[PDB]
Formats: sequence, structure tokens, C-alpha cells
Amino acid sequence: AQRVQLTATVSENQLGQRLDQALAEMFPDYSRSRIKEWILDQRVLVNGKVCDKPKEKVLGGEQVAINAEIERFEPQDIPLDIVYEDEDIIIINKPRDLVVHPGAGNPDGTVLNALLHYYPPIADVPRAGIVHRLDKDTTGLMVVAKTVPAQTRLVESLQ
RNA sequence: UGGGGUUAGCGCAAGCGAAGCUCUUGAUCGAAGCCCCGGUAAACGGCGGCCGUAACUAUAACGGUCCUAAGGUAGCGAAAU
Repeated sequence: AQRVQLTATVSENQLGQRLDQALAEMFPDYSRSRIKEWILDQRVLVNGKVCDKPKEKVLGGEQVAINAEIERFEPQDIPLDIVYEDEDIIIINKPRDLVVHPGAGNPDGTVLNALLHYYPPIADVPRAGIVHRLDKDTTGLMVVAKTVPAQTRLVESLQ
């Protein structure tokens, strides 16, 4: 939650169009659907009045004020079956339903997040030292080099 | 209102031109209707895309977007591609 006021004035080139679009150009960081849900939440004021109809036609000469909240990967505790661990290489047996790289929808609970929790400063190496990808539905051995010179030798070996 | 035709007359003429009549452009009056606003879907109708995730767990529901008003609720799935 990041409660920051957002007030802006609509120009004269948004004539005859709806509410979701008008806030979109003036606020590039937030798109139509993100704007749409907050409109339905009765937390956006137009001309000092709250609106309930996103399909309204607004042209100009209006002061819209959004008074609401706004908002790398947080590590999570995941059980990992360590096979071999030392100062240069890390051999891990990846269990079932565990993806090696988080995406849009899995901020925490992956191999990279678990490795962050397992060793905090592991974020120094790119991609937390993973060299090859593997499907989450498939279990098997995964190799991670602890030190960054080992990263260069490993990627060159696969080439 | 404007213009044209005709002519009592004014002009030794070219022409102009009173009144009346006529033809034509058409200012003001001019509502409905058309749009416009809010409802009306047991009215006619519509409930789709583009990127990426698992879920194929007991029930099939979760994110990020288009220029759309809106993306399928339960029910039942091998269905109409």
C-alpha cells in the first residue's frame, strides 16, 4: 500500500471519449483495467463529485483527483533436498511442482526465492547462479555455481 | 425589400420613367419529426480477443492489457470448431 494523491487536469483532445481512457494517457504507469477497478470502488472524484459509471463521456475542463493507494523478489521458505553444497558448486534435487524461475503470478516460493532464503547475498550473481532451465512438473537434479567465475566457465561449456 | 415586362409622361432622338397590372428571388410566424437524456433484455440482441502462470487436486476457476457496455453465474461436461 502506497497512499499517494493523484490529481490532474484533462486536456481538450480527449473529447467525446470514456473515463477509463482519459486517465490512461495522463497516467502512463496505470492502464485502463487498473483504473477501471478503482472507479468502481467509489474512490475517484471528478469535479469534486464521485462517479459510479465508467462509461461516462467527459470532454474537458474537469479536475480529476485520485485519493487511493498505489503499491526484487521476496524470498520464501521452501524445503530443498541438498545433494552437495560447498563454496563453488551447489547440487540440488528439485522436488515436484517447483519452478526454477518465478514469473507473473509466483512472486515467492520458487527455486530462486528459496536460494535467496538459503543464502541471502546470493543475489550478486545473475539469476542467482542458475544456468539451465527445467520444467516445474519434472523433478531432477539442478546445478548452481556458487562463485561468479564458475558462472563464466559453465556457460562457456554449454556453448 | 430586389429585379423584369407594359406605359401617362419627361426627351426634337439615345434613354429615363408616375400609377395600375403581371412574372420572379424570397425576411418574419411555422409544429411535428430527427438528434439528445434516464430507464426498459421473461424486448429484439450480445457475454470476444493479445501476452504470459500453474490447476489438470475434491468442484474448472486465477493475472496484465483492447477502444467494447460487458465479459459466461450455477447448472452439465467428451458436446457444435
